[PDB]
Amino acid sequence: ADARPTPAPSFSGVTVDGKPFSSASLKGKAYIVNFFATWCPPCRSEIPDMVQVQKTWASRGFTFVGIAVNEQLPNVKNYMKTQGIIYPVMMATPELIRAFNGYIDGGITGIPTSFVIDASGNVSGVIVGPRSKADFDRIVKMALG
Repeated sequence: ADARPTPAPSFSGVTVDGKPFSSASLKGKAYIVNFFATWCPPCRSEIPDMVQVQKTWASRGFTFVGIAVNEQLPNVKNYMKTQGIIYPVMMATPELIRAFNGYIDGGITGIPTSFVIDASGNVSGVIVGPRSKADFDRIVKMALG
């Protein structure tokens, strides 16, 4: 029997707040890539918990990365300001969507949909249901090893 890893994709770009982002920066780090929209109520419920979890783990080898789908730049930039989003967030591009589409049957068709990449660099799981603050905290602990 074999353990087939699922290497995370490479991706990069410019964030909504005008900063550089490269997945190269994430070598050896666990991270969760969150496809979201700020108008979507389950996203509005979960992103503040994500921001709190980011604060706990930012210097402990983990980060969220947000990719905003079905969105507009001024709306996402203002949500970042109002909610104090402190992890990288990019507007979706077709390339960013196709980078992750392959990990879920049907592709990404609901939001929020998030992908858990462990500190090994493998995609370990897909989140397509709500998660509590405490659930994200435990997921990060597990993903880090």
